[PDB]
Amino acid sequence: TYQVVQPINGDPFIGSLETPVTSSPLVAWYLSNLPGYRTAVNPLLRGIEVGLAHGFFLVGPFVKAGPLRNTEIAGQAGSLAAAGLVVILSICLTIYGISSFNEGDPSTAPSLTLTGRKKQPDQLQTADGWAKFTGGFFFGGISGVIWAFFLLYVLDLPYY
Amino acid sequence: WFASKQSLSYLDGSLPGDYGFDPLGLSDPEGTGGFIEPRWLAYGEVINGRFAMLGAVGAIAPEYLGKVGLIPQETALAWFQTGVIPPAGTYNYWADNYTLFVLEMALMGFAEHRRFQDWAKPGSMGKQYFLGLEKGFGGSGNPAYPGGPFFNPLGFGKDEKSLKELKLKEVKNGRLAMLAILGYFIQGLVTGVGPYQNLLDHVADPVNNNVLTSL
Amino acid sequence: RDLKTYLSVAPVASTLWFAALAGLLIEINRLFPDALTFPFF
Amino acid sequence: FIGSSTNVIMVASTTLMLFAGRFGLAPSANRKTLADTLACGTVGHIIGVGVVLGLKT
Amino acid sequence: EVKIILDRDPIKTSFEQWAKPGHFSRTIAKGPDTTTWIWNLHADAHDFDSHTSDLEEISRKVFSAHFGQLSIIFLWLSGMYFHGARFSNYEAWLNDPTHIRPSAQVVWPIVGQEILNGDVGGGFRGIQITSGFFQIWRASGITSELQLYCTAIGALVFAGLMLFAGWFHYHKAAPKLAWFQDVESMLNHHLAGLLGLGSLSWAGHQVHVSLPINQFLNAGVDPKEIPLPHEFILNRDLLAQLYPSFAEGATPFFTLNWSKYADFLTFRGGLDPLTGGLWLTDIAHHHLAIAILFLIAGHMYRTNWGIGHGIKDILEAHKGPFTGQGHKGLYEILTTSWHAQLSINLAMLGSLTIVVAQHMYSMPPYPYLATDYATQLSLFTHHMWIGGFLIVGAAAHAAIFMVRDYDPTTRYNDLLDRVLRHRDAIISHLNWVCIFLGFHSFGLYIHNDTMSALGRPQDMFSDTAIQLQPVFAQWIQNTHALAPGTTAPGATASTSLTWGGGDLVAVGNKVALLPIPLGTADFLVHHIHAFTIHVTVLILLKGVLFARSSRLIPDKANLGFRFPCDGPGRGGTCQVSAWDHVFLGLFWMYNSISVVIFHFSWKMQSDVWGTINDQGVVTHITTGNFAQSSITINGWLRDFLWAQASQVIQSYGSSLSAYGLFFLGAHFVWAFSLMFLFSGRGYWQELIESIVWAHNKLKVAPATQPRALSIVQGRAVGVTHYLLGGIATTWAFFLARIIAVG
Ligand code: CLA
Ligand code: CLA
Repeated sequence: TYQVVQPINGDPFIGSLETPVTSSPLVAWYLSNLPGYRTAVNPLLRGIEVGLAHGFFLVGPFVKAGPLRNTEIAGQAGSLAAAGLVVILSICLTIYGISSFNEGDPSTAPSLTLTGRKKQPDQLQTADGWAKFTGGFFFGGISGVIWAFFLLYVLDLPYY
Repeated sequence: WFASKQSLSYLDGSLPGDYGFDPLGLSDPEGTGGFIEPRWLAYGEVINGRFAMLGAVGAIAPEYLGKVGLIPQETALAWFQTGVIPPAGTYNYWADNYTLFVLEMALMGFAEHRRFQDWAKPGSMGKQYFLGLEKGFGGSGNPAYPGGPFFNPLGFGKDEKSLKELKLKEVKNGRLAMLAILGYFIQGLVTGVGPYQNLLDHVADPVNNNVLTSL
Repeated sequence: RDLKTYLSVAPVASTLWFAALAGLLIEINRLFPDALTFPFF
Repeated sequence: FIGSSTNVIMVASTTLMLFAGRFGLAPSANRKTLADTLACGTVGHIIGVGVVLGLKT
Repeated sequence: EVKIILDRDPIKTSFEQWAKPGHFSRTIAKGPDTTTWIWNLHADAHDFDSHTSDLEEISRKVFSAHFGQLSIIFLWLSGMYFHGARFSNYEAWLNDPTHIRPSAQVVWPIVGQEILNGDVGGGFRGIQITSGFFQIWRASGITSELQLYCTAIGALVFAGLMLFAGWFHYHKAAPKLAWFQDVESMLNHHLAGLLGLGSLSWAGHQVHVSLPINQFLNAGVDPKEIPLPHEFILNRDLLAQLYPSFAEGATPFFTLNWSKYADFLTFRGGLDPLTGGLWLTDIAHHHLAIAILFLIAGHMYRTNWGIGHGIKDILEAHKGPFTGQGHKGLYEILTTSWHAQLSINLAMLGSLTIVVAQHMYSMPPYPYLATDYATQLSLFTHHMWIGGFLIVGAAAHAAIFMVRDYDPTTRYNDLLDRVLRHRDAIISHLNWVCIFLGFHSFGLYIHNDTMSALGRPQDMFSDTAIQLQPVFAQWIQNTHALAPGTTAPGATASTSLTWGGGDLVAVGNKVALLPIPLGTADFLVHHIHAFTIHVTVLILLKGVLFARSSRLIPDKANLGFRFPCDGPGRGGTCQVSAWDHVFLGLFWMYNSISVVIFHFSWKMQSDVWGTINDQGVVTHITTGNFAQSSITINGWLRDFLWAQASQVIQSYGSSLSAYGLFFLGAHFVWAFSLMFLFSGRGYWQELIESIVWAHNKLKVAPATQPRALSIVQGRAVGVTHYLLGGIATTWAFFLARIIAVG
């Protein structure tokens, strides 16, 4: 009599369904606390965090699998590539925003809360906010790469 | 109101030797066609029984007699041994073994075929086609008992409702011969030797004898 | 059986026809093999 | 192997003994039970063999 | 309820309906007006549930049809045994199996074909067979052509009985619907009766005919001298001198205390160093366990004595929080729909054929089968295709069930439900996995090709550079090596020689089997397998789940199971049908199986098969180039295809020139398929309009108005020739290669 699997928000005529991986308290808590979902925070602020995390992470694959190392002294220079990819990406984001949102326009996110609490206007998703988000994404992206690289110079890690 | 073992609806007790036993429900008449019809089986047990009733005797009579009777080279070999080629290797005969069978199938072909006609038609056999005995044919209303006269020259309880008290006798003995012969098939098969001869070993001493013993 | 004759003359008519043709062709070849020309004129 | 035979008999007995404690024709089979004996017999044989082989090691 | 035999009396028998084409369908029994009529007649010939709606009649049709099928198989077996008696060198092969090529078909000397009767050895001219029948017959202890001839008659007699039964059970005594539905009964019998007694029966012929005769053959005694099988049954002395356990009768079995029977039954395992086949002493023992197991298994289901299981009971009691009341109602569905049953059975029988192939190559069952590479490559490849096809057929009937038999209002399931209620989640994910697998299997190859071509071998995915060692399969491989004595003390040698490690078996100068290495090359191909399989699954599962409805077509179920489309609207809706998903899935099964059998052929020649001399020196056929050149697409094109195709393109004038002919012949019909696959009936019908004009001109226009093939048929024709062409090419390529080189 107890099923775990339920229609979304109690509405069976809408797309999604409710499952442990979608509406668990752990999943809900985790996703609500990512920088992306902090609706009430500065978009620029939210971005930098995403950049930092992402940047930092990208150095690994480039350096270890790069043509330049692989026993070739080039080493940590790869990280530099990663610094190049965050530039490409930034470009894409800037483009996505420019094209999507217009200057005058307002947000396109959804104002109703899941519970119907109409009380909430939200987000970046505006020409102004998105620019901020990408702009912060970049700064964070470059800084992420640099600090990972910085660690590379100091060394000590088992993989490289 | 009669002794009975196992469960089924149509075993009325209207058939001779009915102990109401059909755990497999072979005689259930729900779906009938082919050789699964109930009446056919009734006829069959009797035929199989009559033949078996007769055969069991053949199986041992030659065996027994050469033992305390006047039979020489024709000394009964195992019942199994004359007919099947490998063990006894058979015995020569006035006629070739394969040929007899042809003749044998030929003779049977006539009697057996007609009997079937009795089953497919009441008096068809007894009707037409020249020769005496045709009158002999068609006899009875029931194929199982053609009511020979001919088949029954002597009324022999045919008239008395006591004929029932014969039917069962015929039926019970029949199952008995049947059972018996099946025994031989095994006895002779593991025992070798003759069913009767086989009997003696159990007889000479019994503790020593039997299947467990046999092994 | 009229009807059996009727089953026949269906596409079984094709196979009976082609089997006859194949046979004829085969025998001809068995009789006159490797012919690249008509040499009787 | 008399010990073996006794073991097999014990298993068979335990299985037939279940003609009460365990499954047989049970609630309402249209039979006057033969079926139960066989299965109990067969189950007993199987158990006996399993124990015996183990005894053999 | 009580289970019993239920039948009905005669239901007609006449040639009247033979004279009336398309009688089974009310639409098509009126005769032809166009040439479409003819094609429809053959395409709806076996669609029984399309003929009538009565379940009893459909069930009776498929029952006699199975008799018809068996009749053919028995007639087919009758010929193989007959040809092994009149037109074969089996008695010659029986003395020198390691050098004489097995052959069982002689060709008539017409038109020049006699060249195909090549030197197969034994002073015999004919076509080398790869069926494997010689190794079966030798394993059964078959000595003379007389015995093969007797089996030929026996099979033919059985063929007559099967055919007679079909007539008898459709025209004379037709089983009732209640009879077919007794599934608890049928499973009990097929478990115990067919499989249990069947395996028990063969365990007997082995321990009385096979095991005794095979020992003589291995001792080296002349086959003609070996006593007939019946001399072993009669005089137990012969079967006592060898396998002395027969001294006693039923003891020890009857007195238990098992066993002194370890003499002719054992858990030895591995491979016979003299025959190259699995120990017959193990196989006989194997069938002993299988018999009893299936005999035990044949008493699970309740029938007429209250003891057992109601399958309906079992299913309903299997419901969880995640699944609802699921499993409830499955019994009524599976006892009411033939297509539902056929889908499961095809999926499983097809899957079985695939594991058979992988088991018969790595554990060679018949004597002198392993070193006959011509047969082993054929047997493995044959079963891969048979299994491959049957699996695609499961998808077709799963789809047909969804369209035809699925009814929520009458036979709801809840398990089938929910699945339909998130079919987009399943297909979208299966979509993703395929893309991930494509990149991470095939993309690695393209990486390797580009790096090699740029002269960067160290930047490749290889054993000598960036290694992708399949450690999980390797660890298992090692585990089966250390299995005997440690894990399974009863096992003397390993399960397979591919797990042996330091053990090799040779017969003649050829290698039977050895430990098969696994490296980066094996890693890449397996993910290619994982990739191709999923995509096939995607196409077929998408077809089944979206067979009834779709956001594009809300009422697709009304259009049927086999329809061309729903017009050019909504952007175009060609091949939305479930049939067209089976059609698309067919190509991908072909794609997957083809790279599987290429994986086999190269790996065996390169790392397994080859010549071995009495110094230990092993020389493989392609010389171990799999590891360094199968990791590149150019390598497959060059070192595999280009190199090995030389035999079939250099076979003219030889005994193998028929393969040369079928090689080109199959390339032809393959390309031929592309005409149908790349075009549409709109063009062809208009072309036929101009041609019909010409016939009318000369008063030779037919009443049966010629029409272009239907949209669906055009696809049916196309995929059929694509398959025939592609598969037959590899066939000719494989056989020529392995017969010439092997
Ligand atoms: C257990 C096996 C099995 C059975 C009993 C069925 C039964 C059925 N199928 Mg299924 N099917 C199967 C396996 C099976 N199929 C497999 C393995 C596949 C994957 C390919 C399919 C894919 C499939 C599709 C797509 C369809 C069916 C359909 C049908 C139904 C009607 C088919 C018909 O009329 O026959 C007609 C038979 C022919 C027209 C013969 C055509 C010849 C083939 C195409 C080529 C043969 C070439 C040969 C192998 C070698 C070349 C020789 C040549 C040179 C002479 C019928 C219920 C149809 C349906 O609608 O279901 C209700 C349907 O559309 N099946
Ligand atoms: C060789 C020709 C070919 C190729 C490459 C493909 C490829 C694919 N098929 Mg198709 N298919 C083909 C023939 C082909 N098919 C034919 C003839 C048929 C008729 C039966 C089909 C029928 C078919 C169906 C029904 C389906 C597919 C699906 C797929 C996709 C599977 C998922 C995947 O692997 O993602 C990975 C992509 C690849 C492995 C392609 C190669 C990628 C390269 C190596 C790397 C990228 C290069 C470079 C970095 C890009 C930048 C270059 C820049 C200059 C632009 C994949 C894109 C399935 C699908 O849609 O996916 C879920 C699907 O359901 N196919």
